[PDB]
Amino acid sequence: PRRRVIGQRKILPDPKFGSELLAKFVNILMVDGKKSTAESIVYSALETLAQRSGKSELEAFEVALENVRPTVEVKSRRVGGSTYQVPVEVRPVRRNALAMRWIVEAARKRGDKSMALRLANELSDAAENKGTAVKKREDVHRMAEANKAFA
Amino acid sequence: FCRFTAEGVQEIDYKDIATLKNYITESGKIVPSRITGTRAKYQRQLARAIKRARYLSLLPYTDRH
Amino acid sequence: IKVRENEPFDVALRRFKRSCEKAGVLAEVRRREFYEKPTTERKRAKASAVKRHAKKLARENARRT
Amino acid sequence: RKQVSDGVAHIHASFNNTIVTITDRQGNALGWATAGGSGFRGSRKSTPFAAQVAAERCADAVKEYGIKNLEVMVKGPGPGRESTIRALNAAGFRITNITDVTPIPHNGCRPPKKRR
RNA sequence: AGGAGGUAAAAAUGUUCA
RNA sequence: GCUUGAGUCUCGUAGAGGGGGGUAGAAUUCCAGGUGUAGCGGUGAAAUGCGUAGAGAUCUGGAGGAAUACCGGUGGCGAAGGCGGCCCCCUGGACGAAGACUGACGCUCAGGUGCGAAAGCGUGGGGAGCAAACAGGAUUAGAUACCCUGGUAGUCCACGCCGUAAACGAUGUCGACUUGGAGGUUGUGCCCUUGAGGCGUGGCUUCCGGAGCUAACGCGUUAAGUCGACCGCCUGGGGAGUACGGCCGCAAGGUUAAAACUCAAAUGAAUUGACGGGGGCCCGCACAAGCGGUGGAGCAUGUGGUUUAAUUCGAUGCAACGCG
Repeated sequence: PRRRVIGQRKILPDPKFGSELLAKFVNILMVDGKKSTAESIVYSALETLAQRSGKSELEAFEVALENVRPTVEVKSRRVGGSTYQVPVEVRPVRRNALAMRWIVEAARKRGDKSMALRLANELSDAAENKGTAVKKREDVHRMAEANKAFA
Repeated sequence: FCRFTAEGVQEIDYKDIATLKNYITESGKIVPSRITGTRAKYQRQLARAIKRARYLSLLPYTDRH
Repeated sequence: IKVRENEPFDVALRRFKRSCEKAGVLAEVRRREFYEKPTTERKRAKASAVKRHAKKLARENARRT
Repeated sequence: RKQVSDGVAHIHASFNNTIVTITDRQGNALGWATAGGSGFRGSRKSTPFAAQVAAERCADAVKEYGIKNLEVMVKGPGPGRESTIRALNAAGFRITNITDVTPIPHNGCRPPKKRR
């Protein structure tokens, strides 16, 4: 806001293992306040990812997260004249947060059967970083590096 | 802050490039009186001399030859 | 005008540029002839300058800082 | 080819562009690069970052001449002027001396009145 | 404390009277 | 007749004061040649334009015209307009110094004469840059404007004309007197130059302010203060600084200068608000960052419109429209 610089809230970790990164991922997925369904979805998408990768459950997630994790984004900070696009670095707490949202919205696309299966398909396709979710990352970089004349 | 011939009466000479170079910057530009603390009267005599010395090429019109 | 330093510089440090001309007069003959406006901005220049020093010798109100 | 050793970089940094030209000591041009040649059209043309890539694209394209060390004589105000000499030094060239040759007249001609 | 470089393309009109 | 009015002589001082003739460097454009290569230029963006016939950039040389960076400063000089690179020649005025000299020759001044920015005009030159007009490209609802690319007169020189400007400290000229402070600038006297000086005595000038004055703002020893001398000018707004006539002008016009008619106001300064595509600071789901929706469908429901014998009446920017 204008003057309010109050701190954030502390979220609880997922009820399978201590990993608040995954718990945050559940909430981004959750709609209409249905968290019970949300965690059931990501857990099923976790084993289906682990069996389709041969890795562990949590480590198969980061190797699909830092592939869709951006480092620079576009902010519209004007100079007084035209409000031109300006590339700015991203804070770490927003880094993975922006990444998790992208893979979720990609799951809303590419309708296979169920989104539990679908996001598992996107997390697997993010492993070889050649999906539509990772596509969002490069295009953000495509307008960043191609317009990194402002600093 | 510093003075000149106002107390030690004498005249400025266009030939004396020893002291004339002390009143201009190395880039061939005359320094204002607000910095050298020169009396307004002598600054005029100074400037006339600098311009005469430049004509006789004893001083640079500009350092970029 | 010609900064060198010769051997241990590794950087620009061309302070003379911000200290001589290279911006003031170049961005002055950039456009606008005026022929007369210099005079009004001549008088306004020190009109602001003399009123700043008048209150510099009159800032002793209290202000409680 | 002819293999020259020493040269001088001419940097014409004006308000819209920053055309960089590397010549030899006698004045004969060897290679050049501009901000508007490496893409960067429009508002991004008059930018110090564009001057960076202008220096980089001029850093090469003169490889066949193999210039060891060179001088820099910048000209004009421009948004670059000091960011372009940085990319030219960090490129791998030895900068001996930097000079400023901005052409200021002694009230020669009547400049424009434009821009209202 | 002392001086400079940089900061807005386009937006017309409003019945008379109280 | 006398001297404090005014003027003259002797010696110096500072100065873009004025006229004429030469001269210098930076820079812009252009011309020729070498190197070299896809852009250059421009703008908020873009296009016209320039460029592969090889531009721009860069280097050397040459040809021109205009203006004189830094010095340069609410500094200086001039009646005002106005005037600045440097040099020489012709020449005006102001100011100080210690004396002599003339002896009211002084002040103002209708008519009259002269000078009088810029633009404009006539004759002959010159023409780089800039630039009315004009052209094209854009912007835009339109854009014969603002912006961009070009560009003629003009801007510059000699000789004549015009005689007007917010020709403005908006303040007529001359003289006298009336508390101070802080600076600049230009002479001079005295004391120890005993060290970047100190105290006086004049010219000019900037800013701040007391008495007083003023409608107020403000002016304030260069007065809009206190008086005297002379001249010009005003008499509500509009009509109108126009018409008619005269004088002047090559012309554009200038100058002198009404009336009818029409309004009951026009106007000045200052005050409180509101307002500004003014400034500064601050706040709110105002924006931003996100989440979920409306507007598309069906339908419940309210309103308008139309129909109807009647579709009771009211609410109808935000702040009416599942409201009474």
